[PDB]
Amino acid sequence: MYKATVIIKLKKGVLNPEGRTIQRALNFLGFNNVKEVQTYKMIDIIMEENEEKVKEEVEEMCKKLLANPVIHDYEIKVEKIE
Amino acid sequence: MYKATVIIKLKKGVLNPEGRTIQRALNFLGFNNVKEVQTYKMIDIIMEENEEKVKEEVEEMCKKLLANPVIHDYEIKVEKIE
Amino acid sequence: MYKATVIIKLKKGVLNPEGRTIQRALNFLGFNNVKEVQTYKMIDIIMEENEEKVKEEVEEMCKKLLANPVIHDYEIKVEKIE
Amino acid sequence: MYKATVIIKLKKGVLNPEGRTIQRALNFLGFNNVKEVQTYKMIDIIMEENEEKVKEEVEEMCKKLLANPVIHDYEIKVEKIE
Repeated sequence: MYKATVIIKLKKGVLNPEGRTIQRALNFLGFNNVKEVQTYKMIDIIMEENEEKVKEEVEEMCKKLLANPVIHDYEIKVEKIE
Repeated sequence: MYKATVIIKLKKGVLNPEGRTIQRALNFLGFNNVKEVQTYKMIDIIMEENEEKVKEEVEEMCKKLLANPVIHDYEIKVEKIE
Repeated sequence: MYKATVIIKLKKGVLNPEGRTIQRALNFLGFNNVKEVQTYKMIDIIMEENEEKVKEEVEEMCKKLLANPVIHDYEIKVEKIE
Repeated sequence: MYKATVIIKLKKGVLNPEGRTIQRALNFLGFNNVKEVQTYKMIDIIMEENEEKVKEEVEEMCKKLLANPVIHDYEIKVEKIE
C-alpha cells in the first residue's frame, strides 16, 4: 500500500484568479501582511510493486486524465504506507 | 518573510464527490490498483514577527474567511523563508 | 440526445468562503457597487427516452455520485437537443 | 439592484480533466447513456444605472480579476431585480 500525492497547479507564468482574489480579499479585511497567495489542488491517491513503479503509474494517470499539460503543471510524491 | 501553507478539506466523515469521482474514473480507465482518492485545496500564503505569530494570524484568516468550520477542516504550516 | 444541466451549491444557510472572498476582493479593487456574490458549479451532461426520464436518471447520478446531500443542494434542467 | 451572472469556462478547445473525469466515473457506475460532460463555474454578482452599464462593469471585474483570458472564456448575463 502506497500513498501517492499529486499537486496540480497552473502552468508557471499563468496568472491565477483564485490566488489574486484571495490576496485582495485578505488585504481588504486588514491582513496587509499578506503579500502573495497561490493555490493548488492536492490529490491523495491510495493504491497497491515499489514507489518508483507507483510514480510511473500515477504519472500515466496524470498524463491521460488528472491533468492537462497545456494549462497544468503537476508533481508526484509517493510514500509507502508502513 | 514567511510561507504559510493552508490545507483545507471537508470535515472528517463527510463524503467527497470529487474524491469518489476521481477514483471511479481512474478504475474505469484501467488503474484498478487505485483503491481510494481524496482531495484538498492547498493555499500558500506568502507574508510578513515569528512563525508562531504568523500561524496565529493565518488562523484568524481561516476563522473569518478562508474556511467554514461547519463544512471544513483545515491545518496550517508556517515556514520562514530563508 | 438531451442536455441535462446540473447546478450544485452549498446547502441553503451555509456560508461560502468563495463567495465571500470574491465579494471582498471585488470591493477591494473599487467595485463598491458589488453587494453580494454567490458561486455554483455547473455540470452539463450530454446524454441519450424523454426529458422526465432523463431527469430521473441524472437525479440518480446526483444521488449516488455528483452531490452530497449533507453539504449540497442541487437542481436539474433537461433540454432535448433538437 | 441587478443580478449579474458570470459563466466561466476553459478556452474553447482546451480539454477539461474535470469533465472527462465525471464522464468516465459516470459510465463506470453504469450510466452508459452519458455521452459527454462539461463543467463551468457560475458566479452570481448582486450589485447596484441600467443593465448595459452593469454588464460593462462586471466586464471589467472579469478583465482584471475574475477570469484569465489566456485560459478562460466567460459570458455575462445581467437581469434587473424587480
